[PDB]
Amino acid sequence: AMSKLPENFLWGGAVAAHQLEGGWQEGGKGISVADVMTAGRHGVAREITAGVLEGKYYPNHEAIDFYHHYKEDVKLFAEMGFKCFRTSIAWTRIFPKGDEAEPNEAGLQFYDDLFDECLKYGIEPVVTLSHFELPYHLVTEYGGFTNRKVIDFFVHFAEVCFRRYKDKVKYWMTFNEINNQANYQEDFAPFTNSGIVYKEGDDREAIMYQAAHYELVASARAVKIGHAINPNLNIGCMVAMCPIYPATCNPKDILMAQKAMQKRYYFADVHVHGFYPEHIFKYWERKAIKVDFTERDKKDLFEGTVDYIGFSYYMSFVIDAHRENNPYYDYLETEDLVKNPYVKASDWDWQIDPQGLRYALNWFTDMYHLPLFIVENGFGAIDQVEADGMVHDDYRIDYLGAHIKEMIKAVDEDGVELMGYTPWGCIDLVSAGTGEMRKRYGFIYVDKDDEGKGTLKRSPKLSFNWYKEVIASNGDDI
Repeated sequence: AMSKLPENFLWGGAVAAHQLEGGWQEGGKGISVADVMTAGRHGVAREITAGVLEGKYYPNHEAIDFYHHYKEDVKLFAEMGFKCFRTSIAWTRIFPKGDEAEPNEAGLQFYDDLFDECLKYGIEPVVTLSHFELPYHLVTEYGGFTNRKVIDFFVHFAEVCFRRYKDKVKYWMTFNEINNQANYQEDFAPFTNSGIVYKEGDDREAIMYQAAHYELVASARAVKIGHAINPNLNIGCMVAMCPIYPATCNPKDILMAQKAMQKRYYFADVHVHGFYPEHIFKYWERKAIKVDFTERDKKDLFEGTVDYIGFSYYMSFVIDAHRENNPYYDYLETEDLVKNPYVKASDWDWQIDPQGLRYALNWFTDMYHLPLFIVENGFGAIDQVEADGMVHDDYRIDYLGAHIKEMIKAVDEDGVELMGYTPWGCIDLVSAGTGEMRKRYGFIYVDKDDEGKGTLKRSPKLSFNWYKEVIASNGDDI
């Protein structure tokens, strides 16, 4: 009487350092890109300031103070019975500026301490190396990942981590949601993925492709050094998977969707196959995009392919061919997408499409034939604390449950290889897109609001014991 998922299935929860740690200057930690992004809300972008200003509010400076409370928080993960815990190693804790010859021992010791605590409860760390938090010094001094020299800085950082934690961390990924910057029309993705600050007159698209290239090379180099240090390390990529559906069976919509997925997911082709799709090269030729791309990069990419594909899944998109003056079927994430009339959406307009997770699992499997890891899934919503002192987040339970059902079908009916599942923001943390506390994801409520007020007390939500039971039954009872 076995369950539909494997016994060793990696149930857990996922966060990122800059979103929860706080202690932004503790232990000599340097200023990161997250440290110069002000709070926003749905409809208003976060302000990216030229540094830490006096009149501005930076929610990531303090976040939820996990840096100090992690022992208590990890205890809560263990109560739910996490098999793993996904977080990032704050680049700026190890290399405050990014270009130092030696790593920061206080920073390395903190993660030794964090990882040890997880392992005390049998929780396997899962580590993302870059998660929207590169050293701001790299942005100002080198222009972020628009500079080839930054590749080496990243690989040095990676090597240091691989060496330090080679016997503590089994599962690694290189660049969080590396493909977000396919949307180069807005400032968020290029800043957070790549430390790109645009000036007037910039060819935003060309710059993005150059930075993406350097990151793909850096990823490949990091895969090679990690495996050289310990061949048993599982090192994956991380892509934001938003399936793009054609609006209708009009052949033009069909081609738009195919070409859009090509543009949004070519990163995965490079991570997995070790070379660029020819359609990318043709596109660059057409747009007169020039990329510094050497024979050595070519070799590195081919030799540094990943062991597995980590991905986030929250929603699906729809595209059509309505946009005029688009004879080459270019993809603009901010203009070509339309709403799906067959689904509901969150209060932040994120479409709710659990079945799309099954499509995504199959798409990755059919294209790449690698094991997969759902390393983010979540429902960001306003929570209210009931009279009983608990959030009765049945809406969050319903969302997660619906996706778990589909992922189990993908394993059980479709045969996809799925390593595990870590819901995003398992403890309430500072949101990425908007920098909000009110957009809550957690099984654990944290008392901190968007004016920075609150005790920071942790309290289990209704979803807390729900998920505990999910894990205990290995998904048999949802």
